[PDB]
Formats: sequence, C-alpha cells, structure tokens
Amino acid sequence: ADTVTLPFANGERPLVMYPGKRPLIGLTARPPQLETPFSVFDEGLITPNDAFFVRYHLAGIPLEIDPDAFRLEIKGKVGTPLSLSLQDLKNDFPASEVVAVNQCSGNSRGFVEPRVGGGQLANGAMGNARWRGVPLKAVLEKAGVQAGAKQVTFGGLDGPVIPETPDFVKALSIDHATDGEVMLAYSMNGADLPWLNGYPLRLVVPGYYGTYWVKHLNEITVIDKEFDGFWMKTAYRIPDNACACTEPGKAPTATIPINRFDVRSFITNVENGASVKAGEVPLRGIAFDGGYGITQVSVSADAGKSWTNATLDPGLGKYSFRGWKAVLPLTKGDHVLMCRATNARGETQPMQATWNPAGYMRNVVEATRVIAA
Amino acid sequence: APLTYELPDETAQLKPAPQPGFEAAQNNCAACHSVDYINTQPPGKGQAFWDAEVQKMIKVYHAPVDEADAKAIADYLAKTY
Ligand code: HEC
Ligand code: MSS
Repeated sequence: ADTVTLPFANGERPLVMYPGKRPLIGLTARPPQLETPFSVFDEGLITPNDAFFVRYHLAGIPLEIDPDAFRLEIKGKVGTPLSLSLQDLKNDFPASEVVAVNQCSGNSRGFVEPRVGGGQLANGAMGNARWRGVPLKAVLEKAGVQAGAKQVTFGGLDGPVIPETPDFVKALSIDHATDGEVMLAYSMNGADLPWLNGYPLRLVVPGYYGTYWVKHLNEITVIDKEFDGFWMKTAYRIPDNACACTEPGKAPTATIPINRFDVRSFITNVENGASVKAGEVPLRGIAFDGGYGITQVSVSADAGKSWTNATLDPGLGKYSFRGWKAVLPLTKGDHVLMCRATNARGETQPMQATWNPAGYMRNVVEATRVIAA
Repeated sequence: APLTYELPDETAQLKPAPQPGFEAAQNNCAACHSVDYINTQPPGKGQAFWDAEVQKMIKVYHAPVDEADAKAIADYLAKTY
C-alpha cells in the first residue's frame, strides 16, 4: 500500500511521492531525506534520476529558482572575483563528464551495532549517475588562485530557519579543488539536476562521501587558512586511524574529516530468504571504491568458507558502480551468500563489522541467506 | 517566470504520552525540523541517549529551550521511544 519496513529495529517507513521522483523511502520531510529502495540497484548500473536518493540538513531549502538570474560567485584569495551565469558555465568553459557514485557518509547506519543516533538509513543512501559540467579547476584558473591559498569553501541556496543554526558550508583542500575531477555539475543523467538533487548546479567530488557534494551551489570562496565552520570542524568526523573505527561505546582520541569511500560490494539480484533453484545459481551485483579501480569481486555460498571469482562487467569509469556476475553451484538447502571486493591499492572489506560513534563508512562483507530447492 | 517545487504535506507526529514533556516536545521540537527525526531514531535507547540529543539541540543548534522543559522533553522521549 504505502509503507515498508527496513531490516533493523524501528524500521517502518512511509513510501512517499515527490515531484519528478518515483515512490521513495521517506526518512524525514522537513528538510527532505529520501532513501532508494534496494531493488532499484538491480535495475541497472546507472541510478535513474527519479530514484536518486535525497539528503538535506536544513529546512530552508530553495523552492523557487530563476535559472536566468542564478549566479555562481567565486571570491576570496583570487585575482579576479567572478559572477557566473548558467549560460556562462555552459558556453565559456569546456564540459567534462564522469560516471560517479554519490554515497552518504551515513549510508547503512541502521545496520551498525550497537545502534547509533543520526539518520537511520538502510543501504539506499547511494546512487550512481553520469554527471556533466565544468571542472572546478577551469573556473578557479579563470579567477586566478593566489599563492598561499589553502582551502576552498562551498555554500548553497539553502539555509537555517533560525539564523543561529550553522549554515551548511563545506571545504576542500586547494589541491583537491583544482585536480580537474572535482566538477561543477549542471547535468545529471543527461538532464538538468532534479530539484532535490541540487538544481541548477552542484559540486560533484568523485570518490568522496556525499557531504562534500554541495547542492544549489552559488558561493565558492578561496581561503588562505583551514575552514573552521561547524560542518567541517565538528560534524562529519571519523577516527584518525586505518580502520576509521573505535571499540563499540568508545569515542576516538583524534579525528579527521571524512574523505574517500572505502570498498563496498552488494549482491543485487537476491535478498534474504530468496528462493533459488539448486544447481548453478546466477548471481550479480555491484562494487565501488574511492576511485582506484575494482580489481576483483569474490563470491561465497558457504558464509566465506570458500570463494569463487566473479566476472567483472565492462566498466563505466573508476568512480562508477562496477557490475559483476557469478554462477555458483548450490546444493539443495540453506546457503549464506557473501560478496567481497578488493581494489587496485589492496583495500578490501572486513568480514566483521567495525564501529564508530557516528555510524559512518560501513563496508562489512554483506551476507544474504537464500533457500536452494 | 522562475521554476518552483511543491513539497508533499507534512504528516509526522509525536507519540502521545501523559507526561508533560509530550506537550513541551510538541511546542519545542518541530520548529526547525519535522518530528520524524525523533520517530525514526533507534528504539529503546534510554535516558542518556535522549538527554544527549536534547542538549545537542540546545547547545549546538541553539534551540531556545529552557532547563525545566529540556528535562521534561528528554524524560518523555526516553520513556516513550
Ligand atoms: C533548530 C534550532 C532545532 C530545534 C528547535 C531542534 N533541533 Fe533537532 N536538529 C537540528 C538540526 C540542525 C539537526 C541535524 C539535521 C540533519 O539532517 O543532520 C537536528 C537533528 C535531530 C535529530 C537526529 C539526530 C541528530 O542529528 O542528532 C534528532 C533525534 C533531533 N534533532 C531531536 C530534536 C528534539 C528532541 C528537539 C526538541 C528539544 C529538537 N530536535 C529541536 C536543529 C534543531
Ligand atoms: N546545499 C546542500 N548540499 C548538500 C547537503 C545539504 O544539506 N545542503 N547535503 C549533503 C549530504 S550530507 Mo551525507 O554524507 S549525503 C549528502 C549529499 C546527498 O546528495 P543528494 O541529496 O543529491 O543525493 O548532498 C550533500 N549536499
């Protein structure tokens, strides 16, 4: 009818219908937070615009935009401040395109044990799309970045209902901002950005968690110091260690901002309790990382006692979902299926889930029980 | 003309309780965001979790909530959710 239950405690959610969107999993209404049903990820490598997940922090989201009047301001430690129209971006600068995953820092938080506070998401706070726009490098070079620059800040049209609440503003290092891959995207899957995905312009930060991907982006500031805004200084912090993790119940001793994705993979064509025919069972799914390249996906039908190599689909780019397929002989009875990806720098997925106070960065080997008959 | 976007109606509500914190939460906890933020938190988290949530809203986000109301709200939440 109109609700679903996610597979964790207090998992009931309304199915909600927004303009331009198919029915999605409603987390919050004001501001909107919308999760993608898992089944969508079995429909193809690129997430359709009408299915793409939505995450916002502040209730004052823009609800009327005049695209002709819209301006992107570039200011701070630059030789020439710029005020750029959408027409300017499309006409005066080379276009670039990238197929890239956007995934929220807190994707899968609902599965973290012990449970932690925050957005109680299943795995649907991620999506893959073909972004087109201008490399930020090109716009910054036009402004003329000055020696001594350290960071670039990014702010959008949304704001707090109460002005004392800190504005949503994020920062990137200057070397990252000018790397050529960070993009001012005006197009998503060949169309103008859906409204809730940041119409008319957003930052795309390939291989970095979604918090950086500032939507409705209208203000870019080059600064000669580290940005100390709340959403960099206090929010979006991970343990400053290799595992980005702590002992359950324990605060980190030091933290750093969240940054690149860790390696993830999913089986998309089966879910818990699915029936399959005993014999050769066809499996398929996706894998992704921070852009180093998926080297392999191993698949198991006996809870990781033994692994079979999956065949990797032809790729769409190092920042995209990477498809994979495997055919496994399954004897009659119950089987715990797992998949596990590794990337070209040797990052992989832990067999046992780790923990951090914020519930960011989950990437445990996913297990799915099926019934072969 | 500009382009515009229409949101569906908000319907999220707090779980009624006889504790006075129910009305104080209705009066203080929907000013910035819908109460589905609260309704969807992990269940039976208890007193320390909800004490911390309320204090964060006040200290970090500047929710204008006085001390008596803050305790009423956290107590109602810990007992109800
Ligand atoms: C504006 C000053 C707020 C008031 C009034 C209240 N809260 Fe709030 N809350 C605010 C922000 C900026 C956020 C983060 C939004 C995001 O999407 O990240 C929240 C979030 C919450 C949550 C989710 C958990 C968390 O982020 O800590 C909960 C459970 C929550 N808020 C509860 C809550 C209660 C009980 C309030 C009455 C005291 C309340 N909020 C008021 C800002 C504001
Ligand atoms: N402007 C803005 N932007 C922005 C925001 C907000 O809030 N605001 N959010 C973030 C986040 S945080 Mo976590 O890390 S995820 C995320 C993302 C999402 O996207 P979409 O919604 O499009 O999907 O976004 C990004 N951007």
